[PDB]
Amino acid sequence: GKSTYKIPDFTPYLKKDRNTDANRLFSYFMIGSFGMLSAAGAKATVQDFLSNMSASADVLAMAKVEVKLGAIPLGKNVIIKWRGKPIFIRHRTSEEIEEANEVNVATLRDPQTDDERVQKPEWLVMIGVCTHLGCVPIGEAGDFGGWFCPCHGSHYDISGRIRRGPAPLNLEIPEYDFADAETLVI
Amino acid sequence: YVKKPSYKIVPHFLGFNIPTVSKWIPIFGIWGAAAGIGALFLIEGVPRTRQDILSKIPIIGEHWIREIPASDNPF
Amino acid sequence: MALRKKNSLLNMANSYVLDSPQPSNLNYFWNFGSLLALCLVIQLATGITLAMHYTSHASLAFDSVEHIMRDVNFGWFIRYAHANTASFFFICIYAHMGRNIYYGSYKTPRVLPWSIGVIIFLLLIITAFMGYVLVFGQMSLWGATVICNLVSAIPWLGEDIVHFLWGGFSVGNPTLQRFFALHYLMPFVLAVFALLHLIALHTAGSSNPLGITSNVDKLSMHPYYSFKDLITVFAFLLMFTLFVFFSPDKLGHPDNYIPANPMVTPASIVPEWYLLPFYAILRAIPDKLGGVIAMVAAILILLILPIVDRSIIRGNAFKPISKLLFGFFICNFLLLGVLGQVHIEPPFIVLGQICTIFYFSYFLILLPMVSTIENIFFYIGSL
Amino acid sequence: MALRKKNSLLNMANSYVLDSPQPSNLNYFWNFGSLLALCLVIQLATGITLAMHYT
Amino acid sequence: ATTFYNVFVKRNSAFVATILASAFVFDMTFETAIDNFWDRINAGKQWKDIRHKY
Amino acid sequence: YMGWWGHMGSPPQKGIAGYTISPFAARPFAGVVHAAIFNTFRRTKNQALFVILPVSFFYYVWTQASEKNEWLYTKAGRHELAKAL
Amino acid sequence: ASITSVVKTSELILKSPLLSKIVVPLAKTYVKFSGYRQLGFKMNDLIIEETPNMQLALRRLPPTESYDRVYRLIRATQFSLSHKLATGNDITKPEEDDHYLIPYILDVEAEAFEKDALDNLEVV
Amino acid sequence: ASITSVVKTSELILKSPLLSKIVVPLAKTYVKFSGYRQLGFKMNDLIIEETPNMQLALRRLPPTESYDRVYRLIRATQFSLSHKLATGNDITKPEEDDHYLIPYILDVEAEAFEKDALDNLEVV
Ligand code: HEM
Ligand code: HEM
Ligand code: HEM
Ligand SMILES: CCCCCC[C@H]1C(=O)O[C@H](C)[C@H](NC(=O)c2cccc(NC=O)c2O)C(=O)O[C@@H](C)[C@@H]1OC(=O)CC(C)C
Ligand SMILES: CCCCCC[C@H]1C(=O)O[C@H](C)[C@H](NC(=O)c2cccc(NC=O)c2O)C(=O)O[C@@H](C)[C@@H]1OC(=O)CC(C)C
Ligand SMILES: CCCCCCCCCCCCO[C@@H]1O[C@H](CO)[C@@H](O[C@H]2O[C@H](CO)[C@@H](O)[C@H](O)[C@H]2O)[C@H](O)[C@H]1O
Ligand SMILES: CCCCCCCCCCCCO[C@@H]1O[C@H](CO)[C@@H](O[C@H]2O[C@H](CO)[C@@H](O)[C@H](O)[C@H]2O)[C@H](O)[C@H]1O
Ligand SMILES: O=C1C(O)=C([C@H]2CC[C@@H](c3ccc(Cl)cc3)CC2)C(=O)c2ccccc21
Ligand code: FES
Repeated sequence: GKSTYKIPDFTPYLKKDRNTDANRLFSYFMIGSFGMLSAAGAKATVQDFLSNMSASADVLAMAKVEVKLGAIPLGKNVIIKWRGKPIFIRHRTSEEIEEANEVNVATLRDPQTDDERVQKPEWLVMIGVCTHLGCVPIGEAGDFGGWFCPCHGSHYDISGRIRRGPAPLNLEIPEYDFADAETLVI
Repeated sequence: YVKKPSYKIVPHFLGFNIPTVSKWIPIFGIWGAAAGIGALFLIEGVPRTRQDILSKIPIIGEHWIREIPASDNPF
Repeated sequence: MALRKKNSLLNMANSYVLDSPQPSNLNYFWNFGSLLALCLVIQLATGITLAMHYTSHASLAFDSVEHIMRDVNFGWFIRYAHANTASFFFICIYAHMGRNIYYGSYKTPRVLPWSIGVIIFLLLIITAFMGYVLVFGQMSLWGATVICNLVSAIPWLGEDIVHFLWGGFSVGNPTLQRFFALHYLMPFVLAVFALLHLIALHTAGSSNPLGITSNVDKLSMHPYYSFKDLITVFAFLLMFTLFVFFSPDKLGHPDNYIPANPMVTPASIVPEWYLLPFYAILRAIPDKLGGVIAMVAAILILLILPIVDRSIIRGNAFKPISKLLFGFFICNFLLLGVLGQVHIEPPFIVLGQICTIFYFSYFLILLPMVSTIENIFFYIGSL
Repeated sequence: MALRKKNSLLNMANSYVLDSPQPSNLNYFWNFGSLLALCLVIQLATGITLAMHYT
Repeated sequence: ATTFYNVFVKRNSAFVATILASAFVFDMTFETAIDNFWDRINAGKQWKDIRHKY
Repeated sequence: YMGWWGHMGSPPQKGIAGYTISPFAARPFAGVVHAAIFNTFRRTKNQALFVILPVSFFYYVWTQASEKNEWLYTKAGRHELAKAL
Repeated sequence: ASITSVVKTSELILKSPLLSKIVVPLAKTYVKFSGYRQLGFKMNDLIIEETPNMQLALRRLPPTESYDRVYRLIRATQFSLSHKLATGNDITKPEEDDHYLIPYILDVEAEAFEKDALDNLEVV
Repeated sequence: ASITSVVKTSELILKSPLLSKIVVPLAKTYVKFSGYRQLGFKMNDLIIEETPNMQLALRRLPPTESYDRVYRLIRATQFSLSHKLATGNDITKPEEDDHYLIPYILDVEAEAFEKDALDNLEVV
């Protein structure tokens, strides 16, 4: 009404324990719970929502591609589509296999011998996508006369091992089985 | 009698000095934990994160070892 | 008080395009900013128009672009205008960044518009690329593969991110439809950032070719620079017309008129003329992660010019040694461009590496050293 | 002077979402403006996402 | 109680770390708890409940 | 750092009288012939070395590299190419 | 970089007989080719001024020197936009290229760097 | 609409015996139900002030009246946000609901309307 030093009555609102740590802590428990549910909610929202961009159910459909081998002459490479990625199938000659078995495994970005790669020396089966950034190497070209990725100039071997250029790994080998000796499934 | 005040200038850079920064080292630690916890929490859904990180944790790790029975899996 | 000043909305326009006080001596290299604005407007107009005719589905995308060329009235114009302006956008943006580097526009107090600009430059690259992919010709599909595999460089999570960005195991329909969505979106984000870097610049005002303060002598943006910017608008449209109407395919790769075949990549892989410098950088480095880092770093390293230029003087008008260094840097960036489109063969492999080292050594070594020495030469030389 | 006031970009954000002086007695009907902003953000997020899938 | 405030709440770094770690725990336990609850209220209805016949 | 009309932030100016004439009163192309020839020659001459030096050097470098590359993929360049790979 | 840095380094060079013998002629040629004198500038007119420190130094200039600086910048801006060079009396002669500003900025920066140093003092 | 309009029209009504007999009682109940007095406002506190004319009128208020107006608006804003009504002495009693502002705005507008009229005078 008049004196400004008589603070208005605040007793209906004032907490007696206002200066305790228990008092602050309770309010922060509320703010923290709200932060915790916001964080759980955010994570759930972002996770579920962004998953729309992951491969849809219709895309996730597996191939099991079967290919003949009678067709394929010596000294040739085929390209079989499998899961949209190309599969290089080369019918390697005896002297090609020999050439592959030569390179000391020691000096190979990705050290592997042909024996590890093929399950049958006459059937180099690889996922024909370059391990650098993902082009498909042009076969028979190169400098190690296997495959050469034209995109950034990485050279693969007759084992499809990387020899020169940015590609870090050797051309991946799919899971393939010879059901017959004349047909493989991938 | 004292002829001159006795002091050195501590090395400093962009107005940070080692005394001050050393007091904040713990706090970066906690914020790094918060970033670690938070980042790992964000990618908990990523299958690789379960496979390689979360399923390896003792006791708790079994939360992330779930196999869909092959009877109910079209893929 | 004038309505243009009174009314809050008009006052914002006024402050940008009419009363904006500009230095009185900006030369023609200050015109790229408005050309980039014009490119951005052309791209939005032609782009939204192509979006009315283009089908994002991979089974139809390439054919919808042929339908645009062949059946839509003036479709040829709209398509070539969109494609060619994307090239002009990059000429203008390299010109604009060139201007900024030469005249020290990146120095205080303009580090913020510069740094926002570096992000606009990255967004333009991603926009233009995402737009390249929508044709779904041979180069389009392969470009998609490579850009979406740059995240494979990122260890562990990398491979999974790649699959997530493709929405598949390979670039296919899913990828093309999400590139369409984002290519439509990215330009509006880019226009926001373009606006923001102007708002950041509005605190300091434009730099000028002398690098001195212009606070002593300002000119209203209109009529002086409005009419000055028309000269380049018409000069730009003359060059635009020569490409769009007379040689619409000069700046294009033939291979993009082959529909995407995921089984072959063309033996002659050469990206857009404007990505060539960074592509040569990527080829130079023989490591996966290395190559990617270097290529991104070639853009991000522009962010450090504010630090590594130690000059007490803004820009190169008055620095003979810096101008020579800048000349060699620019020519090296053009050499990288050239090496981006030769075959990956001797001797250009080693040459590309030397040019890559020179590119980075400009920011890390030469600019800091030359700028230090010229400071001293100004002081000693004028005593 | 506070960064939020000094820096031109932050200062525009500041003027809208932080220091913006509002009347002290706005009731719940003043909340629709921000809900419309939230709807607009949801629509952009879900919309751009549907555009990634829609033909 | 002061101690609990001092450890987990006083430093914002610590408080945010605590909130995110709590969100982690909540997220994992809530998922599991609702899964079990959802299976109990829809018992015998869901594929997992009739799957055993096949 | 820059203000606006009225408070642009110029250090105080005194003693500069500026004079100009109306655009309608001036010939916009007065002395255009002189400028186009003599002034542009002056400005070009003064900047010539800053363009010529890097262009000529990188054109030389490109020329040498492109000539070597061409030569390596001839019959004569067989041996030098075999060493390079 | 700070003007202090530039000035101290220049003084190191001018001290060393060998260094000065090879650097002073280089720097004089550099300045001739720089060609700022052909727009009637003094070297110091070209120092970046959009900085707290420099704004403070420029406020410390005597009114005379300050007015003349404004004039030289206006005049140079006019030469620049006309694509002309100074002629006659407008060209800065080597004897007129005085470091009018260097003393002021060195004082400003001396204090600023002392302030930074003393903000980091440790009682022993 | 202008306050002048409202005031002149009100005076036409109060003049006419019939009109006042039927309108004054209506207007008094309208004001009771309006309920601005329950937030401690005088009628005049509710007049829109974001116009040139009203700003001028408010600047013309005597300091006392002006300070009291600020207080009533602050207090009413506080009632509003608390969703409480005035009680006791805060409720505006009919005798306190004085048109403190009407004389000032009528003078402002009188001049503004004379100005408009005289801007359109024709020498005969
Ligand atoms: C969409 C692309 C862009 C547009 C439309 C744009 C537009 C403009 C405009 C209109 C100006 C003011 C006038 C001018 O100086 O030309 C300007 C200035 C500037 N821009 Fe850009 N810009 C763009 C991209 C960039 C990029 C990529 C950078 C930096 C990497 C950049 C950095 C700057 C800087 C530093 C300035 C201040 C330069 C100065 O006036 O001294 N801009 N821009
Ligand atoms: C910076 C703005 C833009 C740039 C740099 C840009 C760049 C490009 C490029 C390089 C292409 C490849 C063109 C070709 O070779 O055919 C393209 C295609 C396309 N752009 Fe854009 N674009 C931009 C803005 C937009 C916008 C706003 C839209 C709105 C949808 C759009 C829609 C399209 C469409 C539909 C295509 C594919 C049809 C075609 O190839 O012509 N673009 N864009
Ligand atoms: C104000 C913002 C928006 C409003 C009010 C709005 C409204 C709607 C509505 C009513 C539909 C019909 C939905 C249905 O019944 O299925 C729809 C569909 C669609 N909207 Fe939006 N939308 C908005 C923003 C956007 C934006 C930014 C995009 C970006 C592309 C977008 C993309 C779509 C797409 C692709 C569809 C068709 C797919 C569908 O029906 O779900 N929308 N929108
Ligand atoms: C209509 C009001 C909306 C405000 C934004 C619109 C545009 C705007 O501000 O235009 C101005 C004309 C501006 N030029 C300059 O600053 C300028 C300054 C100095 C010298 C010259 N030239 C020299 O000889 C200039 O050209 C310009 O071209 O910048 C665009 C990019 C702006 O677009 C945006 O940021 C929004 C979006 C369209 C990118
Ligand atoms: C981030 C920098 C850009 C600035 C714009 C961002 C948004 C912005 O200004 O936020 C504010 C929070 C604003 N609300 C208010 O003014 C506000 C004022 C009084 C009371 C309440 N509520 C009462 O209880 C309010 O909520 C709001 O919701 O407006 C959005 C629409 C704005 O977005 C845009 O316009 C851009 C686009 C997303 C629509
Ligand atoms: C910056 C943010 C960090 C990156 C964000 C990560 C985006 C993608 C991460 C996870 C998305 C896919 O990850 C996957 O998410 C879906 C939900 O969406 C979960 O799926 C689980 O919950 C959903 C409902 O919630 C059920 O339909 C499903 O049967 C069940 O397995 C998977 O258990 C998880 O492995
Ligand atoms: C979501 C995309 C939107 C991006 C645009 C981002 C910002 C949103 C609006 C900015 C455009 C107008 O914002 C502009 O900023 C200035 C300076 O802060 C504001 O100015 C406001 O705050 C300043 C200081 O805080 C006061 O002196 C002034 O009285 C007040 O009007 C104005 O509101 C407006 O003229
Ligand atoms: O191998 C490549 C390749 O490397 C790029 C490159 C070059 C520019 C790169 C880039 C430059 C700068 C930034 Cl900030 C980001 C990416 C993007 C990838 C392509 O655009 C390309 C297009 C078509 C087929 C193959 C390719
Ligand atoms: S893409 Fe295979 S070499 Fe880089």
